[PDB]
Amino acid sequence: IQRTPKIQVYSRHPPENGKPNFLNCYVSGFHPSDIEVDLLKNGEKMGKVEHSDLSFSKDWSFYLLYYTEFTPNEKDEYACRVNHVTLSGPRTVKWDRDM
Amino acid sequence: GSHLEVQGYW
Amino acid sequence: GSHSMKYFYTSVSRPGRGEPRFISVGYVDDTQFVRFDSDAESPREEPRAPWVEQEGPEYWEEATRRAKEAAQTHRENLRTALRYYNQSEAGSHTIQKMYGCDLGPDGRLLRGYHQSAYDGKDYIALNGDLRSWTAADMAAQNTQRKWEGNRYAERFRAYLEGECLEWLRRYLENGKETLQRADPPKTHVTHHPVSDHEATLRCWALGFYPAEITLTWQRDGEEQTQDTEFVETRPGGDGTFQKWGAVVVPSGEEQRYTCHVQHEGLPEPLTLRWEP
Repeated sequence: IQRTPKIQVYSRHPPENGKPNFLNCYVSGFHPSDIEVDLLKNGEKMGKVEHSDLSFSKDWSFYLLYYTEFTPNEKDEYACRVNHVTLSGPRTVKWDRDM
Repeated sequence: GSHLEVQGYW
Repeated sequence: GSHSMKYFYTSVSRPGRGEPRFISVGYVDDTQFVRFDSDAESPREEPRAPWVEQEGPEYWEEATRRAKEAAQTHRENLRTALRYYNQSEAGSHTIQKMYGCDLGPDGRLLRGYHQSAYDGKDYIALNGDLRSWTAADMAAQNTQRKWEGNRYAERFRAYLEGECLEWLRRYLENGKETLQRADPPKTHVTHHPVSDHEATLRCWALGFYPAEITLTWQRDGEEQTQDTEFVETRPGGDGTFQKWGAVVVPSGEEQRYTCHVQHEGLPEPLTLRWEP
């Protein structure tokens, strides 16, 4: 079948520059379950990224949360990078404090 | 336990 | 209030790399409480909620046994499916199974679940009557016949009305402070210009539990769907959930738009506006 992942990159709490927070990348609606997800800061993989146990929704589509600690600031860029069989190359979604 | 004891084979 | 206990099993074969990977996660309502992963360094049922960590050795030994048996059943089912669909052992395949019970306010079984998909498509499911199965295809009909032959529906029902409800009750009692408490969302509206003629109003709901929530936009009190975007409800990472809904509006008309939020944790539904 093959379903393309949806991706949301976002903070646990409303971001304030300099204030410790939590960076989340929620990937969902994909199939098969094989997937690669990374959290990046300024284009480089962050130091300690972990993830939830594979689970799925009503329609059988899988979802995973990848996460790490982060302290937002004006100069640094944070992003989530996903590779899946349904994606040509890796898809990268930048963290946007407005979403 | 909560885990289903009965096994449903296809 | 109504509550639920559900298990989600996923098995994925991986030819050339040994046995299929089995993952089980258990939930009470929207709270995960256990996990088992056959690829863990020492595969065993593990606590994922404080109100279950306290269970004695019996619980973990038996849950580990059952998780392993479930994995075995899934391996057998994967082989069987290769037969049913005439597929090669060299290809990877997936089985997903969810099952569980809903405890009603009266304390009796409200609803039962037992359903499975093969390679991401419906395979077989227990019907609303809790007595018959819907088979999605001819392959699943073999399974349907087998299960009619061995009274699988009845025995599962015994589980639903037996240990499923009993353990659901037990967990609800052991973790009432966290399971039976509804945390309302912290909400707000933000404004983001799209151009010199349009702007986005975004209504945020954060830190709420359980996951169920309604978030809508109105103009002059009328429901609005045109030019709206509602993201999938998403986990906070701390056991809470989040959601936002946005609408693009003509600059100057912002004060006619209201965001409406409904959640179990709220005494009254919310009516929010952009507060510059």
